[PDB]
Amino acid sequence: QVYNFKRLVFTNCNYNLTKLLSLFSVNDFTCSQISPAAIASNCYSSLIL
Amino acid sequence: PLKYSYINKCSRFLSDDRTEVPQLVNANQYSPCVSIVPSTVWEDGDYYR
Amino acid sequence: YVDVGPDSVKSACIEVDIQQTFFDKTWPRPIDVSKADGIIYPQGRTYSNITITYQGLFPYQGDHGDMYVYSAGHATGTTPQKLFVANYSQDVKQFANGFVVRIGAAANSTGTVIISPSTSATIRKIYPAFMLGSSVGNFSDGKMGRFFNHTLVLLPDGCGTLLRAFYCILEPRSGNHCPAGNSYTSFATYHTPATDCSDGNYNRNASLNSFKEYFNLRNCTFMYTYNITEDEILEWFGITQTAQGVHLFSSRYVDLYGGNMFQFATLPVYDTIKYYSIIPHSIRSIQSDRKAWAAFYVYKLQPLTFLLDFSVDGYIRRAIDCGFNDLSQLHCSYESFDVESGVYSVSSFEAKPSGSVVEQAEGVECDFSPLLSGTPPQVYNFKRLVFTNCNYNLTKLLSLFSVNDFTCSQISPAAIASNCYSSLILDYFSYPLSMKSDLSVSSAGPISQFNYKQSFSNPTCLILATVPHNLTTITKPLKYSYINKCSRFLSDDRTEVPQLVNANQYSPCVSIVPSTVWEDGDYYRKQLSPLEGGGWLVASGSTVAMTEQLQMGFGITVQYGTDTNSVCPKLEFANDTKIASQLGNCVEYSLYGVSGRGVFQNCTAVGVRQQRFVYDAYQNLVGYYSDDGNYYCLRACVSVPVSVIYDKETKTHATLFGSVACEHISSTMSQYSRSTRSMLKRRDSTYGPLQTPVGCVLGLVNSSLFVEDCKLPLGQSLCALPDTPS
Repeated sequence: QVYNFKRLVFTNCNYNLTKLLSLFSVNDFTCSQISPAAIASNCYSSLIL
Repeated sequence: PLKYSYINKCSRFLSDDRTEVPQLVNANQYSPCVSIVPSTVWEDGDYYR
Repeated sequence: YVDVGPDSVKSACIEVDIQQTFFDKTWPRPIDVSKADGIIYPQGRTYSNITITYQGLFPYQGDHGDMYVYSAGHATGTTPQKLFVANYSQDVKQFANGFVVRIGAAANSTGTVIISPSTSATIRKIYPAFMLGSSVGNFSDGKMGRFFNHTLVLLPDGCGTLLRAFYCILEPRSGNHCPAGNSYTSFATYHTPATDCSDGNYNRNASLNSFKEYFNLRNCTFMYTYNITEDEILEWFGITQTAQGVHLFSSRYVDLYGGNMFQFATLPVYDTIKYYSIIPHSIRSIQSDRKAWAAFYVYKLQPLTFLLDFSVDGYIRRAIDCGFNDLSQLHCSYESFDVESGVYSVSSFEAKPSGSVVEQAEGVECDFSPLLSGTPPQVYNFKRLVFTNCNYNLTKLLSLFSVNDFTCSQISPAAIASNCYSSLILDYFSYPLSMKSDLSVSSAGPISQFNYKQSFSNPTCLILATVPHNLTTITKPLKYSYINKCSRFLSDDRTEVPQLVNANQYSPCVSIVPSTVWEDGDYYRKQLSPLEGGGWLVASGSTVAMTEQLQMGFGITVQYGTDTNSVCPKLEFANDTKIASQLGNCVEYSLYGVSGRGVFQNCTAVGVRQQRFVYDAYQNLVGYYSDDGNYYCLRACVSVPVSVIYDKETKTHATLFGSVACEHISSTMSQYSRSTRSMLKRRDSTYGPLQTPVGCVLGLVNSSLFVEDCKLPLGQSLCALPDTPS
């Protein structure tokens, strides 16, 4: 529920987010302060979902 | 989910029974009100204290 | 969940006896910021032999910290006994952006056994245990420190060589001296050297097992473990929390000798910590073998800024807490640990606030005087007064009667008097006390049925009271009366329909019934017009004999505004300090919503009279006409300018308070510009302030010497000689 959120902290690991995109139909994609393409290609100290 | 649910209010009554303190959720934090709200809202407009 | 393993079999716990007075020791340990004490090394970057400014969470320089000491429990002869521990279990603290600790500080030295100082045993490093969480409260026995939902356990196991972290839920045990059991005193854990920490097989589960005896794990989410080796050299350890989770810092992993702290580990737990406590622990050693343990310290982190002296090896060796004192501030302003000599400007004293002063219109007064004269109405004929936008004191109003019934619905009777509402409404009528059983919004009686009703859409009240012998303007009905029937006969002259009284309304039958009922059981009828559908109004009533003092009833209802609550119990400083004026200090004020801080004084008037606010050409408020008819005027407030003398060659200093004069100067400051004055006090704790032609100074010494150039001149003929060379 909107007040019960699950969180995943990601460190030390490799990803390919388009694999995840294939799993769902996306009806809204908006990113603030970063292009969506860049956030997919950027490397980080952490990724949080 | 049995129903999708959300909290549409979160505030604390002042001990003097005349005023009330609103509690907007903090960034990256659970609202304090989660401690009383059930895992789903049983009926629309339900409230808890 | 996490495979923590089976819980302890027995429900019983070793009894815990609080011996906290044995732990009373004075041994504060201030942060020597110039030695980088407690300094956490910056994240992801390093530097050469250059120095920089830096902002982050650090311990305050003058913070002497909190001290904790662990000790052996009771044991006698060659066997263990009940536990003797401090009251550490009750020490719940507000978690506040992390903290750091000092451990092994007194290692490689000697002290006392503490629980049995009558030994003077040597002391060694011992590791502390802690508990963190978002909620705390009372145990079933009313004991302090109970945590709820999920908690974080920081527990060393067996020897210091093993550290385990746990995130679980704790379940109270019902055994003897156990959290749920009613013989529970205080939670504690323990270690038994006789079998624990064996040289060829250290008991890796020792601490945890004694832990399990008091709590059962119930659903665990996290568990981590760390490999540690023993070393009596002092170590630093700290904890912080961010949106990425809890972070763990230590000097041990990287900087054994310099003490710089590095992010040793991190936790997936991001649940906000609100409370922090320390877990008590005791050693089950043989009485003759009890070993004293080194004192342990804790320091709280704060969002401060520092100069950092980095070594070419990248280690922080020295640091400057900018806000500690004026000198430190200058160092930060010059980004250097060696500022050139001279006189320098420093921030002024803020002065200080006083009790507030507020003026606003008073006396509006919610009407309530009609109740005190004439004869009150029969309960079906009750009279109503509506009040909005006005000031009241119902508890004063009710002291005019003796109250024999004070009740309400959906509001406590006390709360309705103190609560503000958009409106206040009062109904009043004569009412004998003999009928009091019939007066409730829920009553089965004829009074609720036909005479008076109150809506359940608003809080309501009912009051029965009687008239004092000193309310001679109040008069009484020949008999008390009420309607005990009200119905309309249907036009077919056989069917009949009862008319229960409408909430907050007169019964329809009041139109036929007389202002009082002349006799018990009197009844009346009225033919109804064809527009009414025909039929007959029918009503009847009953009476109660008049009494020596009038007996009365009242109804009260209120409406709470969403934002329209204009009716309030305002009092004109009743039971209050009379804040309306001061002669005066630097009081914060509000004048009909105009606000600021300043000194008011009873000065002379300038016009235009009664326009209240006098202003400057820059629109600064200048003064005020009070509604007590006196002009007062406002100087706002002033600050004390400050500067300091710095003698770099001797590395000493002295100060100047500007033009303030020593009448307003004191050994410590109540205002104040900075958290300390102690650097001045290093020599000036023994001397009074001195006046000069510029103004009052500290530590300047009147030598009355004549010198051509001091290189520190204060202007005028004033001068400031350096202390003579070594």
